[PDB]
Amino acid sequence: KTFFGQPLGLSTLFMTEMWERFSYYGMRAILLYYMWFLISTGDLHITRATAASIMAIYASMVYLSGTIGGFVADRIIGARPAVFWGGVLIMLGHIVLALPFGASALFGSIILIIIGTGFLKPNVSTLVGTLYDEHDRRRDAGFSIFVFGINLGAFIAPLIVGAAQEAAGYHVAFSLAAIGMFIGLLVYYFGGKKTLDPHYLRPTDPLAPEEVKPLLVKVSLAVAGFIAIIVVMNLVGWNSLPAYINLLTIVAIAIPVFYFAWYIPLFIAAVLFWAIEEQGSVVLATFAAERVDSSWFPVSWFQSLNPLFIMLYTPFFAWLWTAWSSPTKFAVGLMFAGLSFLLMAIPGALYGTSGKVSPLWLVGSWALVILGEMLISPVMMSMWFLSSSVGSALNAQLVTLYNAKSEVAYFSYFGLGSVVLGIVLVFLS
Ligand SMILES: CCCCCCC/C=C\CCCCCC(=O)OC[C@@H](O)CO
Ligand SMILES: CCCCCCC/C=C\CCCCCC(=O)OC[C@@H](O)CO
Ligand SMILES: CCCCCCC/C=C\CCCCCC(=O)OC[C@@H](O)CO
Ligand SMILES: CCCCCCC/C=C\CCCCCC(=O)OC[C@@H](O)CO
Ligand SMILES: CCCCCCC/C=C\CCCCCC(=O)OC[C@H](O)CO
Ligand SMILES: CCCCCCC/C=C\CCCCCC(=O)OC[C@H](O)CO
Ligand SMILES: N[C@@H](Cc1ccccc1)C(=O)O
Repeated sequence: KTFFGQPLGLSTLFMTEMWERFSYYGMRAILLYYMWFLISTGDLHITRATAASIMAIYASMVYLSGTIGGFVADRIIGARPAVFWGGVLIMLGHIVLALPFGASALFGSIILIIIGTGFLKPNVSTLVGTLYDEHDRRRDAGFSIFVFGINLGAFIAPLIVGAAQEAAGYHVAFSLAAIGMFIGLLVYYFGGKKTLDPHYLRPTDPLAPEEVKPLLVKVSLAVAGFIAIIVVMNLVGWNSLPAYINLLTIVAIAIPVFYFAWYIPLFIAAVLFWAIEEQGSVVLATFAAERVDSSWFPVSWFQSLNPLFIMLYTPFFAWLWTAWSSPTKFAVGLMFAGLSFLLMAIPGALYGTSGKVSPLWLVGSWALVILGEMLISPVMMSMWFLSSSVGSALNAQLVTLYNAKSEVAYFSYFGLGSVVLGIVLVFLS
């Protein structure tokens, strides 16, 4: 009695992440459109460029938060309660958007989700490994099934939430995301008791008595330093929303710069790929709503194409690895990400940017970037959240450059630059 050949505990962790990814991507599939709506009603006083910049820096902070989440669970609270309380905060984040608020609830929702995802995301993957004794062949297979559940929830979420939004408005749609996380917590709590090791109800590497004080000093200096900057920024007048976004961008990018100051192309190639891939929920989401002949279905459903192609490619790629150079899998994967943007430059160049084009352009675009991602994933998970975070931090600046007038050039330059650097890697490798 197994779960696809794996310990039964995988089933609990499978579903738990599926429903968290459901709540997360269901929210993101309509959040940008929700901000557009708040702007159009005059409730939210920002530009569409800023709203899209917020989408990118949001994702950046979510993964940056995931970089330290493992530490807090391993040393302080425990992996199991970290997942639970992380899920609680996430559920609360979606509840906030379900309340009859407008722009006033956005910041609170963002913070709750960032902190919550930071506790849950790295620790649920940690718990997956705990199912396996140290040297097991099943381990690789078990994680792969786990990734499938992640993309499963990411697939059905834009379909369900997006349709719900179209029918019953935004607040109801955000509530379904909250319900999704609630389902995950239910399964996780009761399913976890049956299987999961009681060992991870407590931290596995608890702080030694002499470790507490220097840790306290470290976090206090950082918070004080971060507070000092914000204070200084306000005195000089750099206190607009884009000014804060810039600060977060600088912070997110400074961290790896310093980490290395204390693999470089491999990390850069990862950052650039994730930047392109993460723009599917921002730039491609904008393009879908403005340039696509899609009047017979919710435009938010385009967000399902990314996890759809992942689920479609994985059985094929499972062959390739058994059918027959780690840096080269980054070199080519980045070229495919660049080709996906080059493809998007075509309909605007051929038909102009004023009208509407086929949805098949987006399908082809995602088909290429996911093809790139298939090479990326097989090639320190805290660093995995880091390259992802910087890529999104880069997006927070680049994404603002995108509009109907600049569409063709935007896709062309970043499409070409990505391919070139993929070839630059070919020469270096
Ligand atoms: C919210 C929906 C789930 C039902 C929970 C009911 C109990 C209320 C509060 C319990 C909080 C304690 C946290 C439990 C925990 O660390 O999670 C471990 C899980 O694997 C099983 O214990
Ligand atoms: C290890 C991490 C430490 C690195 C932190 C470095 C931060 C130093 C300075 C950041 C403040 C500048 C960002 C704010 C800003 O310029 O806003 C833009 C403003 O011109 C918009 O009108
Ligand atoms: C690997 C080869 C696959 C085929 C791809 C070749 C096509 C790539 C780019 C061609 C774009 C043509 C679209 C029309 C165009 O650019 O004309 C614009 C300009 O002449 C009019 O103002
Ligand atoms: C691994 C798969 C690679 C994907 C290749 C990229 C696909 C190339 C072109 C896709 C869309 C072509 C247009 C189809 C169409 O029906 O045109 C209608 C018209 O409205 C065009 O805008
Ligand atoms: C590298 C990221 C650090 C961020 C963590 C945020 C938490 C800040 C302070 C929490 C530390 C307090 C925990 C101390 C503790 O419970 O252990 C002391 C006992 O001697 C051991 O059980
Ligand atoms: C085999 C995979 C897909 C192949 C993708 C190849 C596409 C490469 C470039 C496409 C777009 C070329 C640029 C067009 C351009 O800048 O013209 C300007 C427009 O006339 C208006 O700005
Ligand atoms: N699509 C990925 C996003 C991600 C990238 C990198 C690290 C962590 C998460 C997921 O849901 O898991």
